Amino acid sequence: KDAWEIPRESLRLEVKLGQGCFGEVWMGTWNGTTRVAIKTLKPAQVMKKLRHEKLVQLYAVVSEEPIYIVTEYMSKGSLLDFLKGETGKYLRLPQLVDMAAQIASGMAYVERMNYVHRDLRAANILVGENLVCKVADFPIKWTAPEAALYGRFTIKSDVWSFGILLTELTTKGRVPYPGMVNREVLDQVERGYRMPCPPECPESLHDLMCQCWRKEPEERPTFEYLQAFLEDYFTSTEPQYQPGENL
Ligand SMILES: O=S(=O)(Nc1ccccn1)c1ccc(/N=C/c2c(O)[nH]c3ccc4ncsc4c23)cc1
Repeated sequence: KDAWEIPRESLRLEVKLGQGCFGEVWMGTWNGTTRVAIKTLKPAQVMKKLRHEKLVQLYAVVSEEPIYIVTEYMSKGSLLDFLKGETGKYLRLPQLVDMAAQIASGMAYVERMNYVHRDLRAANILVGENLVCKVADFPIKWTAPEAALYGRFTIKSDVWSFGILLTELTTKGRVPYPGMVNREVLDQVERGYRMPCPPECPESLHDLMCQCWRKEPEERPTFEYLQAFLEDYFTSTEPQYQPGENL
């Protein structure tokens, strides 16, 4: 084994927080002092080589079935649930952009570490205290055409999903391509269809999404660009922003 292995006895699963397939997620205490999250799996790790403030941190692992993966605890759960919850209705464009910046900053690290996530979506972003967001869990509606058809997943197919994730943020959690089943989405997107600008969303934020959805993967911006554009959005791109009714 490796230095990531711990004894199961050192773990204390208390509350169940997630009903999942091929597993479940539990909250608990580690070494009696640390609050942790434990993901159990039912009958390799890129999470060991990756470390960043905007990626959910691995703490330890029981590699003997029952398998337990111990990670840092994110107190508000999934970004999708957070957006569709009681507070999401109060999120305005400034908090939504800042959340996008944290995800972009996590993805920039993945990018310069030369890895690919393959399933970037609000469901896989975890929220913590203080609107902290972290990427986790390293689906056609979020997958780039070349990836969903030919299995060509690169950092640039993640950039595509990042754009869809922006539509999730600016709609407060709505599903992409409303009213469309998977087959019509793939058929229309191949013919050049792109989701329009969500209501009350500035055109400059939609312009960024369209950049993420360019057919040519190399023409799509990097996460480093995306991070800087969004961190600086209200000064350099939309200095005259004014809160509207629902954003
Ligand atoms: O309050 S809740 O809304 N629901 C509930 C449900 C039951 C009791 C109380 N509350 C919530 C949901 C998830 C959550 N956190 C989960 C994770 C975490 O803390 N670290 C993780 C690392 C990986 C990972 N992969 C799938 S989940 C997950 C998590 C925290 C609170």
